[PDB]
Amino acid sequence: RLTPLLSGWLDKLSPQGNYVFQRRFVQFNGRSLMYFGSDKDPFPKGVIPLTAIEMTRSSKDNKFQVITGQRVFVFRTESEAQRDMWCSTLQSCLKEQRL
Repeated sequence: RLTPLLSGWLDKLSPQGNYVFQRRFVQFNGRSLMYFGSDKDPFPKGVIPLTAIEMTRSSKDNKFQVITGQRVFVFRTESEAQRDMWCSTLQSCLKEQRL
């Protein structure tokens, strides 16, 4: 039962703002990816359950993409190694779910 904990401030692409990056507090506990407007907020602005994620992949310029059946969620980190850590953690959880 993979239960990592990653949390930190990431930039998240907002399509509702005509595709501009907005600061979010993000947390992945192995069951779901939650993003909050602030780490002080009780409730997240959005939640992606692991069961909804079909793929997570890296992209240019320190981005990773969480891809579901109908949607993509694009996050940007401060460094490449940080992006790798989020992407490979998500990939590992998805590999466990898949197997």
